[PDB]
Amino acid sequence: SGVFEVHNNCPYTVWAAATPVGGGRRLERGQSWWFWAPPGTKMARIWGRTNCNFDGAGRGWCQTGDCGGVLECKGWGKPPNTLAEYALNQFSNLDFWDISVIDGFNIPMSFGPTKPGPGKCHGIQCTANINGECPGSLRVPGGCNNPCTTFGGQQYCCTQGPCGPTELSRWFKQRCPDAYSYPQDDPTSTFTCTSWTTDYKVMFCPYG
Repeated sequence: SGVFEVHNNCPYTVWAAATPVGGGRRLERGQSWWFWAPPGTKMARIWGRTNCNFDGAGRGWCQTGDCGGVLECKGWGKPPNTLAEYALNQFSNLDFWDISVIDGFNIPMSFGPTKPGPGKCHGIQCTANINGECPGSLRVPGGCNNPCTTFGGQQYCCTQGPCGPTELSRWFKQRCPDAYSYPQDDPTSTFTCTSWTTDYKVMFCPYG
C-alpha cells in the first residue's frame, strides 16, 4: 500500500521527480526508483525530466520538467511534462489516479496497479509518438505543449468556468484516449482502485 516503483526503460537518462513525497532520482535505462506515500496523500504527481545537467551539489537545469534548478524536487516542474497523478484514501475508500497531458507531454509512460481489481483498476498508458507528430505551434525542445500552456485563455485553461474539448485537446485525446487532455476531461480520464489493496508502477518508455 502506498508504494511506487518508477522505472526507466528509455534509451536516454531520465531524472524522475515526485511531489509532495519522493523528491527526485537520476535513472539510467533499466533502473527503478522506489518511494512510499503516506495514507491520505493528495494532489501528488510523478514525472520525468529530460536532458538535465547537475553539479555535485544537486543544482542544475533540465530541458523539460525542471523543478526550480534542483535534483530533489520540492515543487512542480516546468511544462511540458507527462504526468502520473494520484491521491490515496479519498472518499469511499478509493485511490484516484490518472495520466495527464494538461501540462504537456515529454516522455511516453504507463501507469498502473501492481494488484489489479474490477472496474477501472487496471493499467493505462500514453505512448503515442506525440513528440514526432506534435503541431508546430505546440512544439518545444524535447516536448509538446498543451494549448493552455502555449496560448492560455479560458478556451484552453478553463479558469473562468465550464469548458469543452478543443481541436487541439482532441489531437492529444485521439493519441492517448485514457489521459486527461484538457482541464475538464474528467469522465474518460479518472481511474480508481480500492484503497489498501495495491501498490503502483510508473514506467518511462514502456516500448523503449
